[PDB]
Amino acid sequence: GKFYATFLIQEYFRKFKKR
Amino acid sequence: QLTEEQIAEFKEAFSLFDKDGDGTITTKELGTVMRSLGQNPTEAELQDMINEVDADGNGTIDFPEFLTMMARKMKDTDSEEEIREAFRVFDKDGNGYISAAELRHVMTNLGEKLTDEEVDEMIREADIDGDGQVNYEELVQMMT
Ligand SMILES: [Ca+2]
Ligand SMILES: [Ca+2]
Ligand SMILES: [Ca+2]
Ligand SMILES: [Ca+2]
Repeated sequence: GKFYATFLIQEYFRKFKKR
Repeated sequence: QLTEEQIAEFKEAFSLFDKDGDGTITTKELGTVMRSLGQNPTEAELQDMINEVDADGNGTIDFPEFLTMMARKMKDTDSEEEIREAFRVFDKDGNGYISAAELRHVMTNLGEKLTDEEVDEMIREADIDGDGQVNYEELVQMMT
């Protein structure tokens, strides 16, 4: 649903910030 | 099963929806955030989104209910169906591409504090074919 997609997007931003 | 970091990342998602920071997600708050994410759900579509997760029935989602649904969806939803749903949030005009402008809107919407340059860098890293934008397959390769 829409709740888990939102987690996935915040993780994508997280993973990038570590680089 | 669930580290403290995974729990705090699930809280980061919960907090985006609970804009007043009172431990509860109401329809009004679910409606507001869904509209900022491009979507525009029905008034019925908002009360049964709230409903499918509100397990004790007080008409509202607390973090234990939220954490219970996220742990189940993480175990149930397939890795490919996962990203398809996220892609559709990014691809706000449904043309099959995520442009830098579309990614920028989600970044600002989710309270991220990135530079216009950094968003461009994000697109650069997933762009495999060099057209300056991100298609579905490019998104899955970065997200996994
Ligand atoms: Ca609230
Ligand atoms: Ca509740
Ligand atoms: Ca698009
Ligand atoms: Ca591309």
